[PDB]
Amino acid sequence: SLVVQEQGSFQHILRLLNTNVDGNIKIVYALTTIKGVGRRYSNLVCKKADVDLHKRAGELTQEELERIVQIMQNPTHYKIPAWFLNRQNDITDGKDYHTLANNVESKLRDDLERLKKIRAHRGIRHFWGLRVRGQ
Amino acid sequence: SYRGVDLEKLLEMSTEDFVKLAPARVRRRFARGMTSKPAGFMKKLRAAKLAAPENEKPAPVRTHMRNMIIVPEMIGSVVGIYNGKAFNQVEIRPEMLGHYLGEFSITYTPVRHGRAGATTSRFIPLK
Amino acid sequence: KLDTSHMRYLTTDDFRVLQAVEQGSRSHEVVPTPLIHQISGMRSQSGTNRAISDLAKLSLISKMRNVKYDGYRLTYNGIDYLALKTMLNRDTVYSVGNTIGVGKESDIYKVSDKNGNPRVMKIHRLGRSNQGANWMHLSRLAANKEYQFMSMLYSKGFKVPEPFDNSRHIVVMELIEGYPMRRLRKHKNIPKLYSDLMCFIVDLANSGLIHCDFNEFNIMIKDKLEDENDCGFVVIDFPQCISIQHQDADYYFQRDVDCIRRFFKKKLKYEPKPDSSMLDTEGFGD
Amino acid sequence: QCRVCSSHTGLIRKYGLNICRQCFREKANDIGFNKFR
Amino acid sequence: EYDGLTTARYDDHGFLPGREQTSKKAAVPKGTSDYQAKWYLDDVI
RNA sequence: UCGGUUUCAAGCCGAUGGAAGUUUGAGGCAAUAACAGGUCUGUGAUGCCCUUAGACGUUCUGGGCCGCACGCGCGCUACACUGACGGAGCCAGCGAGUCUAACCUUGGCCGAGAGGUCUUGGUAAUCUUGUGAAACUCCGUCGUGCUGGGGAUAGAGCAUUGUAAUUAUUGCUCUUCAACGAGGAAUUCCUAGUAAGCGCAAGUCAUCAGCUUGCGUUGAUUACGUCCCUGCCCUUUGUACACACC
Ligand SMILES: [Zn+2]
Repeated sequence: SLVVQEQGSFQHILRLLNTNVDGNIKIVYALTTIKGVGRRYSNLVCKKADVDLHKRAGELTQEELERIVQIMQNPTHYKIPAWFLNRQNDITDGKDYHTLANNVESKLRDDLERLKKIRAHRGIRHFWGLRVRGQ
Repeated sequence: SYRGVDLEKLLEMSTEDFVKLAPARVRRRFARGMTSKPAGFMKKLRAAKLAAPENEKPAPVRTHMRNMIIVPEMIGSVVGIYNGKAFNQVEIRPEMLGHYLGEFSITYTPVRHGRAGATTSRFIPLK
Repeated sequence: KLDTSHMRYLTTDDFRVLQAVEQGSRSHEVVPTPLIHQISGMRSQSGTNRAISDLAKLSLISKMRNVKYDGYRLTYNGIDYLALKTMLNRDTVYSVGNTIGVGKESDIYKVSDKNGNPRVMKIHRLGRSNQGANWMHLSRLAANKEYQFMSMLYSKGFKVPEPFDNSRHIVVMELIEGYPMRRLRKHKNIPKLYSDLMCFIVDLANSGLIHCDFNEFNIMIKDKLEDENDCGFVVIDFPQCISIQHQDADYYFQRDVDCIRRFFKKKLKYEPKPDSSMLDTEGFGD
Repeated sequence: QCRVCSSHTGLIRKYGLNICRQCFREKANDIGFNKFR
Repeated sequence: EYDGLTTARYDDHGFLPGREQTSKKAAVPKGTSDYQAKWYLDDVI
């Protein structure tokens, strides 16, 4: 395409949503680095925030980072339907969510402690599992 | 909460509305139908609940249907589920909804492999 | 193959007669019926023929009626149970039964003794069966060999399984609560364990041996404690060993070292800072 | 089961014939199946 | 002492002295089979 | 057919011609002498235990057959750049398919998909179906970084088969991205449309393969040698150790 050259400007290692993002990978696979967002989700989110993904992650303003973090917390208001989300149709609240990087683990513990407090086969097999395999 | 609703609202909700709030599995399980025998069982159940001393625990009901999904009508019930050999008294909590009874009645004992002593004496004798 | 169970079906007499066929096949090729009748030191056709019926039913013996030449043929099971009976007599093995280690010229089972102390059984099967003299004889010599090598390995301090007994082509050894370089994930002191595994090849070429195949599955690692993490580097290698005078000792030694360093490089990401010990230093060291 | 020899085993349940392979190999020539190649 | 036996006196030609160290802990769900209880307080060293 | 080779005898081997010339190449058919091999729901005052409160008969629930330090083995997917992803090109054969039933299913609408819905052709060289299959071709993205290779494990949802899916049948959506940098001793299979790569169909089949058997698609490298080991034989020969001596 076009060989366009910029003196400096790009940073090497950035950070968004309290997670580290490295800036020389394409923006899709730079956002994929975090938990809760993969290739396909970062692809759609960067088609929604109207960011050019063929342009690498060293060529992105903070104005695009604010739109990205915006679409992170309102994915149903930027028209990303409920099929696209990790935790959809929750039993606790009855809504649809897309959980982020530090919250996926807390949701996991919430789930396994739900099955343990109820005392299902999954809970007992899971805990006796970890216990006996680790011991 | 089960769909974001108060526990009493859900408890006092019919099985059709619980089907309206349920995951796909339950909706398809109930839209295909249910047998006539649990209709007796569900009475036995409530009979116990209706002869229970206040502020304690109701009368236990022994079950064999490990395939019956927990519907709000049976919450607070003490239920002795059959595992294949023994009954297990599990008191139904608000959290158990949507789940099969058999999940609260393990079908086997664990495999304790960490015992080399009893494994060095479970050998074939050479004498 | 091996069905140890059946051995507890035999009496004093059946072992007596089986022993007689063992003395009679190592003297003549095919031991006839009267040879077994006269050598067994028995009373009548009663005991001997009943014994032989037992052995033949339990596949310890085969009836060869070659144009009037009636005779018998000791199978591998017979030899097995005679070594095992010799060990039952020498109070070394009391129970058997758990297979970990299916080698080509060696079978490894898990056994026990009178006291309940777990051990291991390496029987030797050369050709596994069209039995001649050479299969059984060379299996017997094989385990003799490996047990003597093993005894010299335990004697001189090397971390090699202590050889307890060598009943013919069968060998009783110590069970070692260890894990091979495959099953091992990570270590608390990888450089010390490398130092150990190099010092060992150094001392082995100091003794006069070059265990040509020193791979990942070879080296067992025994754990003694779980709080303080104590390791022990066991090595199973004896018929693949190559003396320090053979024409090809060089690249064997340096293949051992290159494998040590290549595994320590991949699995534990620990490369050695000191230069690897060459064959020459160890050619002077012995 | 095989409608010839009281056998639960060997059943060729294909085409609704339900003969076990042993009996179907025998009755093959009377059914119409012959040895060509 | 035949009272100090877990198996039939035949130790000369039999199995080996099997040791059954019993680590019994009590699970407090009200009414529960011996199986579930066998699968709640299982420790390994 | 020509020529080598052979007592120049039945034959062998090379070349040429030939659709086809290693016996162009695969397998069924006997008589023979060996079988305590499978059952007949064959029969005869036939020898066994009893004769029957035994459940070998029935049923009814729910659990099993997978449960996991590991040993063994057949495999499937992989460690990438003769590659992955995204665009377009678009080429097969062997099959199978519904009645007193619901099988193979085009097409039109709804749906991110999985799927749904309204119809339809075919009991079939006539309809599905030209089975518009994949590897593969071409134009792009990435650039050697466990990477965008790999897709284990795990979370939440949505549907289908089924009376019933929990220990999750399977399918679909998002997410988690473990091990695995061409693999030790060793060992399997293969000489032409063959190996290998690739998918499809049919059997199991109500849901599925990574199961099997065929099929077509793409299509090499290396022999056309030998008895080195593996065996299989067939000769010659000495001999039962004709049970020789110690
Ligand atoms: Zn039959």
